[PDB]
Amino acid sequence: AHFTFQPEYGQTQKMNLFQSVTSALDNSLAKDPTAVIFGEDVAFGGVFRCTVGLRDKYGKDRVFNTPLCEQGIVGFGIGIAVTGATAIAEIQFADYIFPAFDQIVNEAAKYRYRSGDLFNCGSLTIRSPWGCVGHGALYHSQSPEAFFAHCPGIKVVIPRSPFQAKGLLLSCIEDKNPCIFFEPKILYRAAAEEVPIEPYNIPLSQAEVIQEGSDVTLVAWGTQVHVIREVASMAKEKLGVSCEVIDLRTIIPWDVDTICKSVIKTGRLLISHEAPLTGGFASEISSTVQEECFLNLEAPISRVCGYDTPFPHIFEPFYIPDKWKCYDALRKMINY
Amino acid sequence: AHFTFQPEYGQTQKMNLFQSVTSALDNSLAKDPTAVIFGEDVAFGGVFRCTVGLRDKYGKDRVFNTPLCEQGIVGFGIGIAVTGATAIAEIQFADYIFPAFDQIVNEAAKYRYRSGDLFNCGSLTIRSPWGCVGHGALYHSQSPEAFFAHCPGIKVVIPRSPFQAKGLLLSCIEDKNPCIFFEPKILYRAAAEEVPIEPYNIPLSQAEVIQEGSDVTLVAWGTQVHVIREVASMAKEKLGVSCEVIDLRTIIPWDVDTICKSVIKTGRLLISHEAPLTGGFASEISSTVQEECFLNLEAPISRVCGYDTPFPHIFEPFYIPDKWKCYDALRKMINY
Amino acid sequence: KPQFPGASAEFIDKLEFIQPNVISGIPIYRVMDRQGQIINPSEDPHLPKEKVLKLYKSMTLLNTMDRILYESQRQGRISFYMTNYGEEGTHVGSAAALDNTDLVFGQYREAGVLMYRDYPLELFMAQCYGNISDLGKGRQMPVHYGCKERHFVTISSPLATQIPQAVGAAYAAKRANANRVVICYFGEGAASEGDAHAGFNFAATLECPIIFFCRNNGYAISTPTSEQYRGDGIAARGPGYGIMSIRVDGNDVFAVYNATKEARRRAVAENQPFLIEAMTYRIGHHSDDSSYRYWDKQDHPISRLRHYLLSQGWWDEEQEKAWRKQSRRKVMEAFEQAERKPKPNPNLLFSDVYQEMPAQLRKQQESLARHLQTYGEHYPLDHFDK
Amino acid sequence: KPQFPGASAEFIDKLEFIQPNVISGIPIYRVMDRQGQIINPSEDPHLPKEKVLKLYKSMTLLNTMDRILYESQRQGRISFYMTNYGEEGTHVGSAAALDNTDLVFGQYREAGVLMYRDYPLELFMAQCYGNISDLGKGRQMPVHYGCKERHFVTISSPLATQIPQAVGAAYAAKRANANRVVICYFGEGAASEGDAHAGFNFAATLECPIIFFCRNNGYAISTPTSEQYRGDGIAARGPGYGIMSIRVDGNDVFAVYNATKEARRRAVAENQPFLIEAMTYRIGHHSDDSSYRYWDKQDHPISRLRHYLLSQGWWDEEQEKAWRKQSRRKVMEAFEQAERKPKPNPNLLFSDVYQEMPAQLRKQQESLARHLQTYGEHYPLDHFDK
Ligand SMILES: Cc1ncc(C[n+]2csc(CCOP(=O)(O)OP(=O)(O)O)c2C)c(N)n1
Ligand SMILES: Cc1ncc(C[n+]2csc(CCOP(=O)(O)OP(=O)(O)O)c2C)c(N)n1
Ligand SMILES: [K+]
Ligand SMILES: [K+]
Ligand SMILES: [K+]
Ligand SMILES: [K+]
Ligand SMILES: [Mn+2]
Ligand SMILES: [Mn+2]
Repeated sequence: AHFTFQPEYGQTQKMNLFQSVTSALDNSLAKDPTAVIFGEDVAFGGVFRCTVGLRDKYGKDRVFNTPLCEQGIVGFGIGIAVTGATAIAEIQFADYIFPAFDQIVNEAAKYRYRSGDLFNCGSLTIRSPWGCVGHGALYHSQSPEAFFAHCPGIKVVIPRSPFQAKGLLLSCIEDKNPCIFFEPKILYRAAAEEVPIEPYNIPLSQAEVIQEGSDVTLVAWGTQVHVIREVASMAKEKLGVSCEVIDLRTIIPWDVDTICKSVIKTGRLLISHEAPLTGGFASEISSTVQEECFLNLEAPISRVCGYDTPFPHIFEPFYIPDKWKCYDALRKMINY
Repeated sequence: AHFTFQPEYGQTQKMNLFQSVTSALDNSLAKDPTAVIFGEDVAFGGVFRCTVGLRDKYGKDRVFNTPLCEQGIVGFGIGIAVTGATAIAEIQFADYIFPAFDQIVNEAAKYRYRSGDLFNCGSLTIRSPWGCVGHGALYHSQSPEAFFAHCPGIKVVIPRSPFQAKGLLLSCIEDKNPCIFFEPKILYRAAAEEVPIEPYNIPLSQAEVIQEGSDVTLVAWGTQVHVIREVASMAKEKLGVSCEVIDLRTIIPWDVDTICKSVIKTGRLLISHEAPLTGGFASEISSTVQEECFLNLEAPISRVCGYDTPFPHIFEPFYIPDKWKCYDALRKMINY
Repeated sequence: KPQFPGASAEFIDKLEFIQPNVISGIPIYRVMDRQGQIINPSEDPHLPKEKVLKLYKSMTLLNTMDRILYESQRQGRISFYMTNYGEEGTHVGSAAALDNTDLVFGQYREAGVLMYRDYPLELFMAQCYGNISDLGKGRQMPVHYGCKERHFVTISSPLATQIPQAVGAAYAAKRANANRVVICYFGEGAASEGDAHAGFNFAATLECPIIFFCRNNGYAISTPTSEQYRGDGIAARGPGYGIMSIRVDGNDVFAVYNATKEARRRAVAENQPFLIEAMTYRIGHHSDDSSYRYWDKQDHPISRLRHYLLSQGWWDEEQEKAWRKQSRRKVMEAFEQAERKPKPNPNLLFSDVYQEMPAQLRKQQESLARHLQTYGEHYPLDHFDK
Repeated sequence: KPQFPGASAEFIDKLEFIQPNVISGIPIYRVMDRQGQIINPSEDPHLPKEKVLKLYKSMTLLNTMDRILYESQRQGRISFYMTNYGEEGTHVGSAAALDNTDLVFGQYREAGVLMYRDYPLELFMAQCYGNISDLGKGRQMPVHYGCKERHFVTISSPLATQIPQAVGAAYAAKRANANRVVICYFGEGAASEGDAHAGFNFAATLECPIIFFCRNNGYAISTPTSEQYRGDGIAARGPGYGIMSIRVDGNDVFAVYNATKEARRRAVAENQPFLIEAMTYRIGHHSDDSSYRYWDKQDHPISRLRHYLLSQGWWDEEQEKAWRKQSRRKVMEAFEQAERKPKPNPNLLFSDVYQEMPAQLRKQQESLARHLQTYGEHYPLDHFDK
């Protein structure tokens, strides 16, 4: 495709991203008797196979299909969580999460605050396939994280691999706040990796420096992390530039300290994401970094993002912020 | 309240903000036979009186009530616009626009693009009361502009006064793109000003420098413009600081040139808005300004915004980015 | 024979469109007339005297509180208020038929349910005033009540959002097998929202023990029902979702009680939803000068219940006078105490956004503290706790 | 007598819940049997030979195109595809009853409506291939057809969004007084969305000339209708909104035609909505390996229409053979031509976002141009126009 995937807790087994999600869900229903999983077509295993075998193993009352209605799926999930039961809702494609926007933003995110903590829906998690897939076009490709980033009260988490996905998803399911977990669908079947069979957690609101560097900081999340990892390689080989590569992982609340600490050292920052530039989450990272590291910034922070248009079908190769686009902006920034 | 309002086209008449909206709507139905106005409770004049007398003057088939359903109001409006008729939909409070988020973002904004321009809903305008009102709490106070700013295909426009409101609203109604017009409700009855009786237009995507300055640039929109205008006065009197005050007016597509040109001259920027800091539109302005004026920035750009919490009832006086908060940040920035 | 999986039906060989029956809609169940007389003995619930007096006193105490808080708003002492005029019987009648632990979701006109569940006058007032005693910590606009102890989920302004939520809570109750029902209140206007279609359908397909209680008072702010829908009210929508439905006289506490009692009994036993549409009339303003538009001197829930009491020898003029005096006293004591309490600590504007407080949110809270240290004289610090 | 503004009804003195009639639902209107025989003479539409042959040829040409494009996808030549197997009669039958200028909104299974309206094979192919001849400029996934000339509004992926939109277009048509109707197609799964509740209710209260056409094929991807709803299908929901409704045998082009013709006639004259639920069976996969689960050898729309033709002496085996050969030829000619055309100019990724192109968007377009000047070898430039 446009990226290449590459890369303590006991026995592990090779798993691709969708299998690691199933493993996280299986571990959750096994240790939490109240947990249920529901949404469109989850009973037979899901359109991306993330729930295969779970209904047979745990029961039709715990893994079941709902009517085709996203606002209902989320309102229903909030209600289960209000009683304290773990509710793991699925939205079939992140592009179809909008009908539930009011239930997410006006209700789920504000549930605890507005009640003085008399009620909450902390045990709610909404998972949904996310990101481009080569030919998904307008409604099978979206990255909606920036729409949710402007909403206090919810957490938005995005993994970059099977190992990261299972650990971050278990943390979302167990976190006491409503969580939206976006699963990069292009990775569902792309390259497996070793994943612990038993449950483990990866912390939320913690970015991960996957490669140390001293000349510039590169930040991304999801599949785009693989793109910047490659860009780091291109910079080192073609320019003798040392790149510090960081996977943000949690969109909100985000790990401001890790990013600033990195930029204070390198003095340069390039942020990249598939979502459109304007109002994208890179603008929040850039603003914040400028405010905390003004003294250390040796050049303007660059944002290499999708263009300010809907996501196209036939033009996708020209739309995405690929390694060449990131590389070029990095080159110009390094030459600043 | 927390602000003070103060401030060619023929005969004018004193009008407060709600009257100027009625005047713009009246001018529109008079010159455009296809135009209709609809939404919850608009027939008797509206809960904020913006449609008083329009049904009697133009007919029940042109100014009418819809069932209580925001997703239907917008989908219905899109449909009228698809036939080329002017559709002016009302959403009762901006806080209740979310049920229509999918129709706005997945449909209205993408209608022309996705059809290769075979179909469009350019003649659609959605108007809605917006902003704090002193005691509106969580659902009668919101400023949702940043959620919409991340969506290519729609325009988001916010006025600061009766004169600005009528001119910007007529431009929205006549613009060939779906527009969301947010009316600062705290201004509906607050201080009138002279407004032309006949139609006139104020351009979209054009910020307005309402006061020239040379030491720092202050940017805001809606009621917050009055707050920074006062902050400018406080800075001049208490610090001998010359402030350039700019009303952004159009959130997207925004007037990047005017802001950068101003910052290139002053070398300093403070952006302020009632909406929460994280993911707020100030982060987009700040990012962009940093990218275009890195060489001219003498200090980190500051954002004085509402806190990252839902909008509270009894604590509102402590939540809003008032003149003192903006002043203090300006002081610190000037002393940088 | 038709073999289609989507429906069970016979073939028909003549073209016939199905016509809605609106002129002669689902009949309105009534137990007592406007004179408080039991119309059909077999339908008398024969509720004990103590319980009927509690229904009466709850709804008159609510009415006394309404009058006082409504005036308080008019004076700008509280920022907002919504009365329960004409809705008193739908609320006490249905609340009396529930078990104390049945979970209630609703919106703006359910205060009577809390009153019946003995919610303290002091807490109704604390929330409207947003003072230190408010467990909601003064964050929401007035009348957005909530009580964990009395299983009354916190009300929120966005209409109908509580409907699919109530369904989820009912599904979870089914699974916990606690023999509990969930009741969800909403008006006929809110029923036009997409979330109502979501909740009704999910409740039927997921077999949930829930009672949907629609208060149809003929208006949603200024909109008459003729502009809200064209079918036979909300009751007629229930069967289309496979939901057992009924329409009752909302000004008749006994009709409301009987319908709710029976719905609760079957919903919990059969894990199936029930829809009750209570016909009433919004006597008071929406919140708004109602005068876009009889039920106070000819058909009022309180008046009918009062006549019933008299016919049993359970009430009289002197008891009426003493109770009006005592309830007024009780309400004014809570009111004055509420007005005098300070508001909560401004720091509470930052907690509960998430369960824990994110570091970046703490930094905003520290930012305020620093701001107040320097500019405090420009803020109402003396009115707030600490 | 009940005086409530929300409904028109009598009082009832006995507690009776209204039970849904699902086991014996609204009957299925049928005109011809599985052997293509007219069951009831008074219902025969007696359509002229030329028109019936056009119904037949349109639906077999659609089937030929489906087979070919389905295989093309399997080979990865096109990125996505959705067939119309078993839906051919609902589409040609209803399209034949409309006036050429009636506006159509739908989704994924309405290609037959475009085919009946003579949409060119070349344009169906251009959209699936996203080549230079696509008026949609290759921006949407395959089968997201649209034609301004044939009044077929561009299809979008989000289910049910076109429902309240179709209602708005119908309201505008009412006002323009052009004696036009709007028809809106959707499946039984999409009917669970909140937007369906929105459109149905608005169409009735705002008195709109629209036909809601629900294709109920028993499944929404892997979900059987038993998990989609519990009422008597979608037809039974119409009366609750005050909408004239009917259920028809979707594998019977004449039942579909008669119901649509009559709905169009009354909708345009009375400015009132009509709901037609066509019972069918999704024979092909959703898009997905259907094999979560007879209608091809015992009850297929094409087969029934073919038997009808034979009984009139309007078709025979030789004509069948020649047509299968000619349609295959026509489809393969369009297919090969479509595959050989280049894709549109990459610059078209930037136009039509807004009518005009914002300066900041132009800057992004210039940014790409510069990028390609330098890194062009890493992009498929030779496959795209200019
Ligand atoms: C989603 C949403 N839209 C609009 C409003 C504004 N609003 C508050 S009450 C109301 C009328 C509701 O009428 P109904 O449901 O019949 O209840 P009633 O007030 O008659 O008891 C409206 C439109 C809201 N609170 N939420
Ligand atoms: C809002 C939304 N949610 C989910 C989907 C994914 N999806 C595409 S088709 C489909 C099934 C629709 O079933 P139905 O409406 O009955 O039509 P059929 O495919 O049977 O013709 C689903 C869930 C979508 N396109 N849009
Ligand atoms: K959670
Ligand atoms: K417009
Ligand atoms: K609510
Ligand atoms: K659609
Ligand atoms: Mn009402
Ligand atoms: Mn279907």
